[PDB]
Amino acid sequence: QTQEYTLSHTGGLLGSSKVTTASNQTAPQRETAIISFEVPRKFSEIEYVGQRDATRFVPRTTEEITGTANDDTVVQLQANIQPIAGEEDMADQDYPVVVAYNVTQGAQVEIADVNYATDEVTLATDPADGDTVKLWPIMGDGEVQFRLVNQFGQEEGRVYPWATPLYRWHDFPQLKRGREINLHGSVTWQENETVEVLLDAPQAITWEDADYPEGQYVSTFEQDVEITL
Amino acid sequence: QTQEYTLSHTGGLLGSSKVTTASNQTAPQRETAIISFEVPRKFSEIEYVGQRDATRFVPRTTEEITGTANDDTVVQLQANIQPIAGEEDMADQDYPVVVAYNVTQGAQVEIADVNYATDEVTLATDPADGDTVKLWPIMGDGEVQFRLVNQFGQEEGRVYPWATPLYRWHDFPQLKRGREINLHGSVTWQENETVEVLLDAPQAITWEDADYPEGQYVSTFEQDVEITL
Amino acid sequence: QTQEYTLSHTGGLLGSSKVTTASNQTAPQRETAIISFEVPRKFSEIEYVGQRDATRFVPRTTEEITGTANDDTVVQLQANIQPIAGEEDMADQDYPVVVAYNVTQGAQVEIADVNYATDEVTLATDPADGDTVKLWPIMGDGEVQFRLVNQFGQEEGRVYPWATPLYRWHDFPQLKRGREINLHGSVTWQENETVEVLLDAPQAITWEDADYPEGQYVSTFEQDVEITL
Amino acid sequence: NIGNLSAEKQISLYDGQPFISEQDVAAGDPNTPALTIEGPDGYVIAVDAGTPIAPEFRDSNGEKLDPSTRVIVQKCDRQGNPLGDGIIFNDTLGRFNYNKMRTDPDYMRKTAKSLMVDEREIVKVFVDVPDGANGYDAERSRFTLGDDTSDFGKAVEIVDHDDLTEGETQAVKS
Amino acid sequence: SAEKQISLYDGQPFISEQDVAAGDPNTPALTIEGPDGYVIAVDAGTPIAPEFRDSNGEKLDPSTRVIVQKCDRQGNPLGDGIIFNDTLGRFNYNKMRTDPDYMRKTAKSLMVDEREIVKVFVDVPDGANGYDAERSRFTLGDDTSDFGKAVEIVDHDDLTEGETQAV
Amino acid sequence: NIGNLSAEKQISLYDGQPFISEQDVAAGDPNTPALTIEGPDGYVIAVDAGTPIAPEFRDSNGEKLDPSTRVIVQKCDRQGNPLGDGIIFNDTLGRFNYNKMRTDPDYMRKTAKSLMVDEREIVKVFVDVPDGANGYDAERSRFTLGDDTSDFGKAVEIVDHDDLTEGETQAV
Repeated sequence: QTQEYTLSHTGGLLGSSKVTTASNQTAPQRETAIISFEVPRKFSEIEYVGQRDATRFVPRTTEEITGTANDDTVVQLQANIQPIAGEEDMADQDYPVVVAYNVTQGAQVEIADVNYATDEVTLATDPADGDTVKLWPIMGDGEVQFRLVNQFGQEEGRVYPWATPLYRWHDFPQLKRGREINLHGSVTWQENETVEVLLDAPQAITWEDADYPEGQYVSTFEQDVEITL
Repeated sequence: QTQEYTLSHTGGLLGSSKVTTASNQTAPQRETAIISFEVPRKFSEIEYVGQRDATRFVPRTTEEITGTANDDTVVQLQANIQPIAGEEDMADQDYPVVVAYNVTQGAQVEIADVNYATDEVTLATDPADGDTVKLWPIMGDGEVQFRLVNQFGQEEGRVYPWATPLYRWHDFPQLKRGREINLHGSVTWQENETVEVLLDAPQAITWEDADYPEGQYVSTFEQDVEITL
Repeated sequence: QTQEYTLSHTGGLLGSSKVTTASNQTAPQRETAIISFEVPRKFSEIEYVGQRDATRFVPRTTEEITGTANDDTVVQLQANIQPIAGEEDMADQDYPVVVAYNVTQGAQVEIADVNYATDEVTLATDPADGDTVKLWPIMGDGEVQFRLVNQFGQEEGRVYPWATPLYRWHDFPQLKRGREINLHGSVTWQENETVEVLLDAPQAITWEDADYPEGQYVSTFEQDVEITL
Repeated sequence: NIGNLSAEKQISLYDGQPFISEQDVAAGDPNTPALTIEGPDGYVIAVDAGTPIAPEFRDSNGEKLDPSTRVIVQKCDRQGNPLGDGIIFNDTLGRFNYNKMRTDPDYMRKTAKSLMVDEREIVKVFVDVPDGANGYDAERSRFTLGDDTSDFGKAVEIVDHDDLTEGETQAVKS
Repeated sequence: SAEKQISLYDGQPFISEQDVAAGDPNTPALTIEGPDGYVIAVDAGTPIAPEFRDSNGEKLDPSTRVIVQKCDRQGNPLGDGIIFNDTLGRFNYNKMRTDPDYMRKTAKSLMVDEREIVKVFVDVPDGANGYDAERSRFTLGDDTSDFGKAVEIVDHDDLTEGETQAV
Repeated sequence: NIGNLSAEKQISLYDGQPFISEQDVAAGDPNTPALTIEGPDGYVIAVDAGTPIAPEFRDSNGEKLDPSTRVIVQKCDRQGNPLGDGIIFNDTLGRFNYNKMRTDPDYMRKTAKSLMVDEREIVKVFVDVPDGANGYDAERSRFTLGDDTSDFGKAVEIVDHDDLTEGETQAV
């Protein structure tokens, strides 16, 4: 009676009550938690198996950039940027590495060119004095791990002690058999034995802003599982 | 070649380089670290055994209180107070539950009476307008645990999963055979397999202020061990 | 058909084509190469044996010092000075530890006295305003090693892993049986299996300047070998 | 609950780690190692006959250096001493096609032979820039040695020295 | 019998003392020293009265530490063989001199031949008052009492195991 | 080609090495060591009955301190603890004649006995300045324990702990 299933950063098999989202600590870097997975009312157990099971995670940050009469068109970011699957050609990245949106003009802000490893960007358009823009570059230079909870907060420990980096995460092209991710670890957790992902990085994270254009959800985490019903 | 020894919040067997002290996180309560124990250059191993080994921990917080022309003599504290061994009679507490010190007058500030569980205090003296006073009540309403590190930050886990509270810590009279503390746990750690104590509480902690009267060290942690040389 | 022979910093058995000289890296200290020994056209092999074979190495640096109307007579050097065999009495050092030469007056510059470990010197003469002088103190505070090349640059490794210092080099009096140098190592290299000496030190080195008075060659390296013809 | 695991663990190394070390490099100085791997205490590591590398070695201005550039991985014992008996991955630079070679099975450049590294043994990455080229920087560069996430590639195998009885034998091997 | 039960303290001849300054743990404040023909012995547990006060008659900082330590000849500290590594800010003098449970026993036993030293090193870390001895005392035993232990002295002359105890 | 070598290797220690340590010293303070040699891990070092020393110990002004000064080399086990049973080279300072004794067989001055140093054991160089003299500095001073370059003098014998089947015996 074992059937594979999929999870999400939102609702799904949990109703947005047996799951939470959360930002992270930045000023002191801390291996904080951003997302949990509580077993809901029904299930007997859940199973994760790295080296058999998949994973996806698309993280982005947020900032705020004004404009000027003699606007710059150019920005710098304190969050290292890389491509995802190959070149930095925004047309063919398999999803963009940057998103932008003007606030005054409730409209997108398209990109002209990127200063690649400089971590600076050139835009296509010309913002105005005192005009606000919101950006959503991807998140790199940060670790990730899994762990577990014994119904209170007493951790069993961790799935697999060694971490994994996010620039690497972006680097490996998702959506390709063999080139998929398959971590290491093998676990099981029954009712209220919640799981929590952890992240250690300087920079922030963003799940929602209510002004992000592309589908209400700035980032995501998605995952495969093998459930006993 | 096994000999028992004692540790401290300061130097000793570590030269104040293989040990650190630290405050905690307050605004978000986090089970943070305040103190570590790195194995120094020399030893083959260290051993801790709860139910055989002892412990002492005297925590205090800090604040800042001005004065007034029509000074109050009275204070309230957002940190619950209790006795240590028995009554709240400051003469016979086995160490005070409050310390005070005026800054303008570089002198102590003696206590008249305590509003016990109200978490308010009456003083003996009369401060002046704009006059600063520093207090050091004890710390309660907080947990504590131990854990371990694999030379990097990869935690093995924890000594004993369940926590212990600090009001309880104060309550049990230190310095009495049988009534001593003996936690649960049994561990061992070799060179650079450092240990870290952890604390989860709202309130701050204080190790030093350089103006605390009684011996340069606001708080302490002290402990017994069984060392292989 | 084994006969002992001698090498040099110049020509000899190599025609100044199967040997090179070179300075070193100073700003980043690097264990760079200063001199090589390529096997020439003819030989079947060469052999070095520390603990049987000798060595000599007389290193000097270079600088440039102006003068003044109220000339100083006094200098400081960022290169630690020591004697060679015994006292710092320039008359009887077995070769001087300093050489000097005025440029305007194409003539020597004799020494009066040395501030010994202060690494400062007093001169005998009085330079003039805007008058240039070139010095050639000896080189200390630096390591030395040997290594080998497999006809390309693929190193076999090194003769003897541990280094040797140059202040020590000066200290041991050359030219005395028993008190001679005999390093550790035992090697062999055939055609185009060149050798390269290596040096790690802050300061520069000097092989030639074309204005050094004493014999066209500021420094030297010389060495004994056992050759198969 | 957590599933038990063996001492053997499959990993992939890179720049931003504690025990690894690096440094910048200038042109025409092949003897300068840009990367210095360094055996951790009580942790043997192992590399089989073939394992990927991602020799990402770019310029200050974020550009792969000259194709005439070369890379030489090389084992080293203690004493900071290079060694010819034991050496991996003598190859050029302007060959890898970075963007895909971190991914595809085909570009994927494996080693020449296997390797073992005791609790303190060094490995170095010598970089022969020909001359007169652009210098090297590390922050605009990366490096790797394994493919542990995937299913076709190999990975580095680490073991804790305490969990063995052949540790003396491998120590004699060196 | 030849065995006798005693309790040591400061004002004795063979013992010695000296004042101490802050941040100087290698300066022993007390130096016990074997007399001639008088072996002593300490079982696994015996009291101490580590009174160590200031010039102004005040116990020094609680972060202060005391380390009793055996020493062979040559005025030399020794690691194999050590007793009573402890703090100062712990004893509660006025009661621990009397009560059975505030009392403090050694780590292990001990013997002291005719010429063997013991030292009491005192780690005052810093920022503290200097030590004085005249305003301070010390003990090692309670022979007067019942529950507690005491020091066992013997004259070397009345034995035949003297050579074995000398080994 | 390179020739093979044994595990035993002949060296000569000195100040400017990493694993050795040092510090400045003041007058009338013998218990403050000016040099702290310290066993590296996975290594043993050995000293036979007689091996030279070059005990250069000069002033800030680069002058050898008072001849009344004394040097004591001393073995130390772990615990940073001095040891008496096991000690080398009790000597004055005013006896070396530096400029020759680094070189000459007769001015050369060896140890009293042999020595061994496990992976973690300390050796200390205590210096009894009498009192009221000039302070010690280390940067203006050197030190040695062997003459490996020469042919008559001895040298220090290092071995890697892995290369022995008698390692358990030398550990005991």
